[PDB]
Amino acid sequence: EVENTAQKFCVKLDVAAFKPEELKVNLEGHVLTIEGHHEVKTEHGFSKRSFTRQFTLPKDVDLAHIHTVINKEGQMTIDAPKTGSNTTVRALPIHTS
Amino acid sequence: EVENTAQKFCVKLDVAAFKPEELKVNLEGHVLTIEGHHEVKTEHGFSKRSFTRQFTLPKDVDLAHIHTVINKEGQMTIDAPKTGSNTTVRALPIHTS
Amino acid sequence: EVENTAQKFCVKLDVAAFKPEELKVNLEGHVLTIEGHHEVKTEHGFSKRSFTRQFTLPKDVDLAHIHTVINKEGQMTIDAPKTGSNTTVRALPIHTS
Amino acid sequence: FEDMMPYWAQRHSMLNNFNNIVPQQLNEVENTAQKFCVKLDVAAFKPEELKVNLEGHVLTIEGHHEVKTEHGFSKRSFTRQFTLPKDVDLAHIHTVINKEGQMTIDAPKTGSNTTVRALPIHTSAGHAVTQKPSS
Amino acid sequence: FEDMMPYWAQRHSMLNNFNNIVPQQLNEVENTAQKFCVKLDVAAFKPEELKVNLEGHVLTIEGHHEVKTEHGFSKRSFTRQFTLPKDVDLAHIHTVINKEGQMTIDAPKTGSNTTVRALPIHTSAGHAVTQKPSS
Amino acid sequence: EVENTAQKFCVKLDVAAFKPEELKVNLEGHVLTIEGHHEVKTEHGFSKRSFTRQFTLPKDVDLAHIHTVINKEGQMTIDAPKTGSNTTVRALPIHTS
Amino acid sequence: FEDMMPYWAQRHSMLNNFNNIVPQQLNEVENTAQKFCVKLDVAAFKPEELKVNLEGHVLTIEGHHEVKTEHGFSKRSFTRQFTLPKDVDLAHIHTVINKEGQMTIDAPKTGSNTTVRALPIHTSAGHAVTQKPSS
Amino acid sequence: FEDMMPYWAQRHSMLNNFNNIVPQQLNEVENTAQKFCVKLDVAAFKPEELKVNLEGHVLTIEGHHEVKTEHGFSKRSFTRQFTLPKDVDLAHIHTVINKEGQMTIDAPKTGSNTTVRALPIHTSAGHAVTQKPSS
Amino acid sequence: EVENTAQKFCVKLDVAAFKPEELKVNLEGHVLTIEGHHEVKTEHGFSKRSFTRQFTLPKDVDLAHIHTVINKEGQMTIDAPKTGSNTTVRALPIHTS
Amino acid sequence: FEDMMPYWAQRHSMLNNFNNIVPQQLNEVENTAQKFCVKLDVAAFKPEELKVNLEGHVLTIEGHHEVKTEHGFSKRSFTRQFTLPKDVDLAHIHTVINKEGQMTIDAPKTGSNTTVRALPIHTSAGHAVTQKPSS
Amino acid sequence: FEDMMPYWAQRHSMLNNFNNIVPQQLNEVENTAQKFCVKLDVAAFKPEELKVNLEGHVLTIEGHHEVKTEHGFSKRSFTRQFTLPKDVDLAHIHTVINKEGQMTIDAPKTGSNTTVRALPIHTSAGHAVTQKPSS
Amino acid sequence: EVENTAQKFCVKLDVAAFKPEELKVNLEGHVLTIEGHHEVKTEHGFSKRSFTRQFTLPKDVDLAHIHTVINKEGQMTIDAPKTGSNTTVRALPIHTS
Amino acid sequence: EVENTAQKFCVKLDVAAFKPEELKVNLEGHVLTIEGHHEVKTEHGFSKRSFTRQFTLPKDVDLAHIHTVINKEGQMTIDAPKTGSNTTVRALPIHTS
Amino acid sequence: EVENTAQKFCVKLDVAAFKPEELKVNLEGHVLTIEGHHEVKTEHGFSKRSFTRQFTLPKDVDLAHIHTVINKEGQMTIDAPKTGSNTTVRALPIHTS
Amino acid sequence: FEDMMPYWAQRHSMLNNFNNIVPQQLNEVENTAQKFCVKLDVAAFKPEELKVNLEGHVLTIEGHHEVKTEHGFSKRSFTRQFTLPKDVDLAHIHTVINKEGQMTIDAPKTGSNTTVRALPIHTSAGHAVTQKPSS
Amino acid sequence: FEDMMPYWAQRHSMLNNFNNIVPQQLNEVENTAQKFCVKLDVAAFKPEELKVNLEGHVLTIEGHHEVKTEHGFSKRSFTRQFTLPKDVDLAHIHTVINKEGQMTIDAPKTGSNTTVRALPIHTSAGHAVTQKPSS
Amino acid sequence: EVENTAQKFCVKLDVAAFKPEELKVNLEGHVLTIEGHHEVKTEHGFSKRSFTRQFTLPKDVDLAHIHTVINKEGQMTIDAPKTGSNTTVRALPIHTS
Repeated sequence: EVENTAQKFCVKLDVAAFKPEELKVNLEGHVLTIEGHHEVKTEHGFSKRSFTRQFTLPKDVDLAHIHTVINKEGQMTIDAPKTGSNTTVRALPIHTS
Repeated sequence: EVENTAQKFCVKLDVAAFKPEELKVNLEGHVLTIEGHHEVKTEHGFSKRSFTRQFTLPKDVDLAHIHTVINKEGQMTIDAPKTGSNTTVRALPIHTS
Repeated sequence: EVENTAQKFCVKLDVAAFKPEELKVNLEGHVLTIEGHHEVKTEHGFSKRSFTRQFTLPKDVDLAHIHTVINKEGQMTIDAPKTGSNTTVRALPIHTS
Repeated sequence: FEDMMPYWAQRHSMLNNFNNIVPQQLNEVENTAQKFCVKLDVAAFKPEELKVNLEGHVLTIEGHHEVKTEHGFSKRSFTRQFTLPKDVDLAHIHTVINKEGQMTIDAPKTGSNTTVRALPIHTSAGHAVTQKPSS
Repeated sequence: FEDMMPYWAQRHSMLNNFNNIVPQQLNEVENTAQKFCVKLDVAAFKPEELKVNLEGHVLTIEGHHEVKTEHGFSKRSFTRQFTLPKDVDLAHIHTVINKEGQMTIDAPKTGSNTTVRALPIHTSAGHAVTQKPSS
Repeated sequence: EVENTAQKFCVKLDVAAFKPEELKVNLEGHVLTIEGHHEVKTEHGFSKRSFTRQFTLPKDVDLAHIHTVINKEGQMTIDAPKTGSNTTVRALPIHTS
Repeated sequence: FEDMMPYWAQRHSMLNNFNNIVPQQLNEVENTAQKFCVKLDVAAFKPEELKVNLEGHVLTIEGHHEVKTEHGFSKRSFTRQFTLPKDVDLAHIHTVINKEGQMTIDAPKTGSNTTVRALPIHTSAGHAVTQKPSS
Repeated sequence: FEDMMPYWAQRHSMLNNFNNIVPQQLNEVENTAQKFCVKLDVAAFKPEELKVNLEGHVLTIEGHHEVKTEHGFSKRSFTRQFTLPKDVDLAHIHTVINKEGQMTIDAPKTGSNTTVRALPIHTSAGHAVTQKPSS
Repeated sequence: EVENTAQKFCVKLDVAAFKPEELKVNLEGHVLTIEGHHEVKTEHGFSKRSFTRQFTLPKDVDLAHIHTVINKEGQMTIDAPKTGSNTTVRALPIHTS
Repeated sequence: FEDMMPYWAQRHSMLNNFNNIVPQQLNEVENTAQKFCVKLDVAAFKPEELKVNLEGHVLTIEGHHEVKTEHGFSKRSFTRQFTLPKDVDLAHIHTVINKEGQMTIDAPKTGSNTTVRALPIHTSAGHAVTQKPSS
Repeated sequence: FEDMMPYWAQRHSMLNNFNNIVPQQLNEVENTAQKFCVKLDVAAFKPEELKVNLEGHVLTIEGHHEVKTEHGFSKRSFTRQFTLPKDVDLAHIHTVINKEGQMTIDAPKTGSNTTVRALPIHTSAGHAVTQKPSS
Repeated sequence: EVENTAQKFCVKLDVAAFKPEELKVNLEGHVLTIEGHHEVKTEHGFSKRSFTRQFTLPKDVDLAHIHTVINKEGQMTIDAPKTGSNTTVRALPIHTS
Repeated sequence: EVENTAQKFCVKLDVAAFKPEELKVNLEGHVLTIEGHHEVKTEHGFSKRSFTRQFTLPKDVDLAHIHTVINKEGQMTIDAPKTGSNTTVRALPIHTS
Repeated sequence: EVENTAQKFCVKLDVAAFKPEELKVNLEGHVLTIEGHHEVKTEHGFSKRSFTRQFTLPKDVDLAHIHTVINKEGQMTIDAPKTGSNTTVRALPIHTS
Repeated sequence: FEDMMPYWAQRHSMLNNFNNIVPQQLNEVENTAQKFCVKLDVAAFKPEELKVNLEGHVLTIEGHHEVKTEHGFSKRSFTRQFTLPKDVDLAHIHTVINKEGQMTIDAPKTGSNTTVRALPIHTSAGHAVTQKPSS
Repeated sequence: FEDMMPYWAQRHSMLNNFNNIVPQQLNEVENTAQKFCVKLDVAAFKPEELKVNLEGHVLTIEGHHEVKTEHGFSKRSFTRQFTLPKDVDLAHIHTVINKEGQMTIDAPKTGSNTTVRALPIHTSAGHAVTQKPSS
Repeated sequence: EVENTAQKFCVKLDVAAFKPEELKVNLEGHVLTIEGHHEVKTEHGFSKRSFTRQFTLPKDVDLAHIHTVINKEGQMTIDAPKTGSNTTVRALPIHTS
């Protein structure tokens, strides 16, 4: 499950278990790869954690404008608007009687 | 369920529980978002209420002409005519024998 | 059920219960609205009657030529010929042997 | 006997006809020394669509109905009101709709009293079970 | 969630048990300045089986139930009565049974009045349609 | 549900809600009837409770030997052995190796 | 009786209506010498969607709900909080939701104590089996 | 993997075997400075059949089971009791039964406190919904 | 499951968890009842164990000859030969060519 | 609404009850300057079972009903008669049975005349088609 | 015998034929000292489509029929009228349509009187049940 | 529906509308007939009421012992015990612990 | 049923019951209407007969060339050739061996 | 359809159209035959009516006791009690409280 | 309309009733200057069961019917005869039975002649096809 | 024997063949002292399609047949006429069509008379039932 | 059934019963009509024979080239080649080894 509106392409993954500098995000044309590697010595030995998440973004997506952001909560979100639509927030004024 | 005639695009939501200045209406291209937030201290603590309503208006709709109006009854209605049709009220004269 | 021939668009509603000056007919593009309101004081209080009839005329109909007529019997009929056909009554002569 | 159906079944015929709204009836209000009758022809309305209220001696009957045609609609409303006389016993007022679809609001005057009220037991939202008379 | 059934469904278990008859409840009668509540556990009875009556200020709750076993039967009855205080508004008395099967007779005192009565519209014998509250 | 072994006929009913002296047990041939009546004045009026339980005992049952007993717990149990079998408790001695 | 369904069944009607969020209720908080009641109308929420927490004497009720329409959504949230009085026995606090969808948090004061706690036995994640009362 | 069934499924085998009653276990009671654990093998009992109670510091575990054979039956019971130390926080006591059928009553001592209680929301009679932990 | 041959009626129950003197075996005509009760004080309180096993022996069984025996292994076995057959062990001599 | 059936459907209940025979009714005969009403409760009889006759000014209502039980039967009869006043217009007399099963014989006096008679068109034996009123 | 159908069944054949409208018949009006007969061939009309009225001594027979073809229609009407002689007993006038579809309005003169009227019992709108003759 | 136990044959009919002296009960072997006739002059003429109820009692019933009784409530009940069973009411004494 | 060949559009109705001068034939574009009205005083009052037959001719039909003819037999026939085909009768000569 | 209770055998036929002296009833063992013949000269000739009704009475019926009676209404009824049951009318006395 | 069946369908009811044999009818023989009508009610007989013969001026109508009950039968017969007047045209005599089951023998007198005879074409044994009138 | 069908079954073969119209037959008219026979081969026509008429001594046989092919039709007609001699008894003339499809009009001369006429009983429009001869 | 090859349109009808000069063949565009009328006085009166055969030839057929020929055998055949194909008989020479 990924956010694939006609407007934009958004992907939310939790990566809280991994530290920001341990993560790698790569792009090979329309192929998005998110990798993670952990390595801490335990009391009696060591512990390792690894993951690789891969997405194939549709041809509609404008690849030049990709932003990858990890918030305070630890979760990483990747968003990229499709070619054609203008990513502009517009507040509508509220009128009464 | 939303009013989606070839003539116009109309949406009626009840927001009577929320005060007008607490509501926020935003537009991000063809994406319409209506948010609400309440926050009143109870006798023994506090009470919160929240909602987020999102619509995706079809490409037929003319986005420049969007009006958001909350009446005396408390219900908010959002209407926007589609590109092509002229929003004009025309009273027809009634003839007898 | 409405008369929708390729020739014309006709609508017959009975409105005998309502007086002619109490009725309102409006046009908003291809949307036809017929409203009625009655208000007479009864012996012990008052009586009210209300109705709203709405039609969506197809794009074939020529909106400039709409006629609304209430006859002696009390029934209202709304007719409008479609764009393309000539509304002309033509009596054909009857020949014998 | 094919036409064994609810009284409002034939209201789909009347999409364009607007005389079906509660018409004035023969002897609508009957005011005797015994009771205070109000008879209305609500045959165009489901019981679910009607509202009967009592604010003091003011009795209000209300009704609303909406149909959807292919591309349009057909709305129908009414609001009948009656101010009941001071001598009417407000406690024993009783509304009924027979299978023909004629509403009749029966409220007896203070003198001729039944003494007992058959209290309707409300079940779920908008539903109640009344005592059925037995021989 | 399998047990989405009427509250009286499990009364077939109780053929021999006779404690299911309306037991005395915690805070059965609640008498405030606002209202006069009566709460009963009628969970052993169908709403169709109960009778609620009001003769003056005397309120009576009645109930009867009969089952048929192979060769015998199991009858169960009750008759609860309450004399309502003079300050209670007899007109606005209102009985309800929730989905748990707890009857609650609510009758507000004369002071704190709602002013309007939602009159139940009686349909067929022993049935009525009430106004459902809307937002 | 009643205990109907070839050995005996037993019936257990809870009557804890009723006091012992309020209960009546009658026999009319093979027909057993258990009645109960309660009558206590409430604070605001009175409360009544009533029940009638009827059983039809099969022809196997020896009607002369019927015992009705209500224990400390409040539950009443009616037992009657069938004609043919001897109601005798016999403890079997336990042997080891 | 067709409407024998969960209380949240009719929440699909309310996609646009936002009054269904727990409204303020008549006699919401009941503070007697016996207990400390809190009654809320959570009828717009599945029990699975609600959270009830207790940090010291601070009691928090929380709820979240998301629907998906064809191309949009409809989110609804609340966060009710109550600070319980010092004399309330925190151990015996007990939350219930009846079939109508009314949550009621019952916590008795230290004096009037039941002495025994019916400990809920947790089965699988987010499920528990409680002792059902028997006669 | 065929044997994906409840832990009590194989109790029909044990009609004649009466060792299945909660046996004494390895390290049954674990009393650390952190918590007070009690672990029992209740694998012969449905969660519906067990009762866990707390009267003061006295904790009682109870269980009952009845089967019907063609012409006879097979009853099985137990009553385990534990008096919890004074330093145990009675409020946070928490009972669980894993899919193997091992009950474990966890009650932490006053010092090491979690501060928040995840209050179980009781739904219908004998059922409750707990907060499921999320990452 | 019980051993019900035309020859005899045998029942094997494990009672190893219970001590021999704690068990009770009773006979009420054709009804066999086996009860057990344990009661030992734990370190922190007490532990109880209880069971009741009931059998209905068919009318073929000769009730006078019932033997209840608990072996070294702890399991109790109840056997009783039916009326008609002689419970006699007879060793058959083995002949060769 | 399950009980959408003919009024005589529940007469199978009354095999032993013999009060269902047309009882005397409240305001049975109504004699105004306008009309001469006769109202009877024929709910125990099919319309096919009733006979209405007029010999001069003498009006006779008759009814007969037979059921077959396993080995016996249950007969029920009545014969009501009314002599109409001289001033009643015998031509316009009109009998109806509503869906509740209440017969009402309406015959207006000579003065207040409708002038037109809606003649019933007889189809097959014992059947006729009347003019249905239209708006 | 395949053609066991209503008399109007074959009217679908006659979309273009317009002689089927009640034609003048052999001995249409029969005026004897006994009765006053009127016989019409209404075979092109359902009984539901016909109207028979009586205003004083003026008798009117009316009929209307509409069919829908693919894109057009076929309307058919008539209006027959007869002024009955002064000596005809207006009370006993009786209209029938046999299975062939021939209407016959029978009204006997004052002298030769039957004395009793078999009053048609009206059931639902536009339906009535008449007394069937028995031997 | 009639009460047809192996013990007795009972029939309850409501006859409250009829006065006791207006009713007739006849027996023709195993055939029971209950007739009723009312005849009161109305204000404008007269009113009549009639009924005939017939039962066929099974051969088990002892016809000599038939009793017909109309109570205060107006309802008539006909009971007759079958040949074989003794119609004797026997109160069972209630014992406690 | 109407004669609708690619060649022509023909309609035969019997109108023998009506006199020629009583009939009216009208054309409103592609809509053909045939009306009839009779009115003769009977011996005892009067008799009326009425009919209205309506056809919608397809767009292929050439409306300028419509002929309505009532023969000696009384039946009226309306024919009109479609635009494209030449309405010409051509006798073919018959040759032998 | 004939009345065939275990008590009696009854047959009701309408013979009102025939005069009593024109009818013939015969018995040939268990076979019952009812014949009728009418013969009256009409104004222009004559009219005849004939019927023959035959019944086969079961072997239970006591043939010696057969009675054929035609009442004032014209209908003939044939009744005969079966061998075993006593045809005796017995009025039961009605008791009150 | 359920009773769309042959006129003789209900003769199975009349096994014991013997009035159904052609009864004398109102105006049975009609002797005008135009024709000589004979009308009979043969509703108890199939057309296949009737015989109509003409020996000189002597006209004979005959009929026979046999049913089989379980162990018995029910025979029914008639023999009606009429001597036609000398002035009746014997060639044009014509017998018909309408759907009600009323036979009518129509034979016009010599003066008023139709001139043409519609000769019935005999098909198979006991069957013929007549000219159906057309407009 | 597969060809057990009506004689006109094979007329669909003859769409283009027009010799099937009643051909002149061997000994078509047979005029003896006994009778006056006319034999025709009408095998191309259903009995329903033929007409036999008699105007005085002039006998006319007529026939018409229409088929519809995909886009065309095939009409076929005939009109045979015979003037019967003065000595032929016009009353006893009798037309038959055997299963081969050969019509034969038999009319005996005045001398050799049968004396009795078996009158055909007309049932429904265009149908009649004749007396079948029996041994 | 008619011969409708892509090559030609042929129709064979037997008309042997009719004489050649009695037949009429007409063409109204693509509609072919073949009529026949016979009229000979019989010995006792007269005999008539009539037929009308109608065909609708497809638009492929070349109407200018229609030939109607009645042979010695009496049968009439109508043939007309379609527009496009050349009606030419061509004998192919036969070669051997």
